[PDB]
Amino acid sequence: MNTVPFTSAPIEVTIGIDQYSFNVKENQPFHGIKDIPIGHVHVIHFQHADNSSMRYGYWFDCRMGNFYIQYDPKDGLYKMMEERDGAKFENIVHNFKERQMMVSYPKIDEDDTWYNLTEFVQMDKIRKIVRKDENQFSYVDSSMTTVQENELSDPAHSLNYTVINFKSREAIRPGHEMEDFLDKSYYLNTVMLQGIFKNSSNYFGELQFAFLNAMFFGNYGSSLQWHAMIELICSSATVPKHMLDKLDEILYYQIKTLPEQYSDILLNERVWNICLYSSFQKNSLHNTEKIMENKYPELL
Amino acid sequence: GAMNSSNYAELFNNDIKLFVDDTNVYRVTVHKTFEGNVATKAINGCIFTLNPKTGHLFLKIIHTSVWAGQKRLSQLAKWKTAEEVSALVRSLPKEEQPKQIIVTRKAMLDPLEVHMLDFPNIAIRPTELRLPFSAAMSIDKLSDVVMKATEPQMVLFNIYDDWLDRISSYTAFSRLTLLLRALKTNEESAKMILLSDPTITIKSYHLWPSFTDEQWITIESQMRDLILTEYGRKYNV
Ligand SMILES: CCc1nnsc1C(=O)N(CC)CC
Repeated sequence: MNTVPFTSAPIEVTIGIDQYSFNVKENQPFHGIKDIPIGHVHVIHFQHADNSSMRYGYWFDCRMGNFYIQYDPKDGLYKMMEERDGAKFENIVHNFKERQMMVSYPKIDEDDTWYNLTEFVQMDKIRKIVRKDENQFSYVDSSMTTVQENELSDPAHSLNYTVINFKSREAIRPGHEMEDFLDKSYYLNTVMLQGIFKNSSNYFGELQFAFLNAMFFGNYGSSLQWHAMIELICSSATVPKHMLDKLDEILYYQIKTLPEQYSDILLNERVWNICLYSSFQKNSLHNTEKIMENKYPELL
Repeated sequence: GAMNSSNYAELFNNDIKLFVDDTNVYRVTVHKTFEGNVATKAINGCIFTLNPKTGHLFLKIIHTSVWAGQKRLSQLAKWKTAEEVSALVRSLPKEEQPKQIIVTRKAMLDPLEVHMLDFPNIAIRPTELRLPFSAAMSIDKLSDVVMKATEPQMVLFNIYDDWLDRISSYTAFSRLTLLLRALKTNEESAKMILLSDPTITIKSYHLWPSFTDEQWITIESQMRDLILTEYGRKYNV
C-alpha cells in the first residue's frame, strides 16, 4: 500500500483520488492519502474552493517512485513532486501516519470500479499522450487542447491523442470510398489496430484514459476522443469477438461511474444512438445498452 | 457555407463553379410481378453537372447496367454520382477545375466530400435554393440522348444555347430556372408554350427555340402565369 503525503493544505480545495472526492478547509491539518492500491495507475485531482475554473490533477503509478503534493503560492496550485531520498520519504510518511493526519483510500470495492476503468491504462502510454519527460507523473487540466483540436496552440501543453478522422485519406482507401466510409473495418483493424496501436489493449487504454480525463477534468477534447474511438468500433462491420465483449464491459463501467448530472454535456447523443441502435454492433453491447436505457433514456 | 438568396450573385463571378444534381441518376418504373408483388425496372439516368456562368453542361449518362447485381441502389446512386463528378474534375486541366461544387441535395455532401479528398481546396457546398434541375429530362434532346444510350457516355451541351451573346449569365440562369420550373410544375402546358408557333424552330445545335428578344419576353411572361396558376390550381387560390 503506497502513500502520497501532502506538505500542507494552505487553500480550501476539493481533492479527489480516483472516483472518490473529499473537501479540505483552508490550513486544515491535512497531510495526504495512504493505503493507495498498488498495481493500478491513479489520479489525484483538485478543484479550488474559490475558482471552480480549472480542475487539474496528476496521473501517477506508485511503483515508479515516491510522489508528494506541495502547494506553490506563486503559481497558485497544488504541485506533484518526486522525492528521490527514499529514507527521507518513509520518515515523512511514517511520522504523518503516526499523527493520523492522512485520509485512507477506501479498502472495499465490491464491484472493482477502479480496476474496471483503468484495466488497459498504462503509465508509459499516458506519458506519450502527455509529454513532459522530466517527470514520472502527468499533469492534465480542464483547458488543455488536443493535437487534433489544435489543427482546426502551445504544443508543449497538448494532449497527444491518436488522430481519428472519418473523412480523411488515412480512413478511406482510394477506390473503396463508399465501402470504407460506410464500413470502417479497414480503418479500425488495419490502420489503427495493426498499424498504429499494435493491439486492442493499447486502443482500449487510450479510450479509457480519454474517458477519465473527460469525466474528472471536463476536458472537451478528451470527450471528443472517447466518442470517436467508440464510434470507430461501432461503425465497423468486422470486429474481433474479444474486442466487442471487452468493449461492452468497458463502456458499462464508464456509464455506471458518470455523474448523473453530467450526462447533458459528456455524452454525445448522435454517437450513442448510432452505436446502440443503428450501427453494425447495435446488438453487441447488451450491458452498456441495458445501463444506458435504465439511466439516461432521455438522451435516447 | 450554404448557397442561398443572400449570396446568389456569387454564382456569376469569375471563380469556376459547378452545380451537381443527382435526382435523375437512379430512375425506375414501379410495376407488378406475375405473383402480384411490386418490382422496379431501372431506365437510363444522368448526372446533371452545370457551370451556371458559362452554361456548359456535363451530362454523364448512367446506363442501367451499372445497377446490375447491386444492393441499396438509392444509396449507391449518390456514391456513383460522386465517383463520376470526381472523375470529371480529374479529367479537366488544373486551370479548368472548379473552386466550388454546389450539390442540389444535402445527401450528396459526404459522398462527394469523400471522393474529393484529393482536392482539399475545392469547396463542397449545399444550397438552400430549391432548384428545378430535376426537370432536365423534360428537355427533349437531353431525354433522347439518355434513353438511347447503350453504354456509359458523357455528352457536352450548352444549356443557354447562344443566349450569352445577348444577355448576361445572371439573366440566362434566371431564364433557365424559369423554364425548368415551368416544365416541372406542368410539363404539358410548358411544352405547348414553347412550340405553339410553328415558325420558331430549334436549331439542330440548340436545345431551346430561337426566340427574338421580344418573343422571349412574351415566353417568360407566359411561363410565370403557368407557375402562379398551377400554384392556384394546386392550392385553390
Ligand atoms: C477517499 C478518502 C476519503 N477522504 N475523505 S472522506 C474519504 C472517503 O473514504 N469517502 C468519502 C466520503 C468515502 C466515499
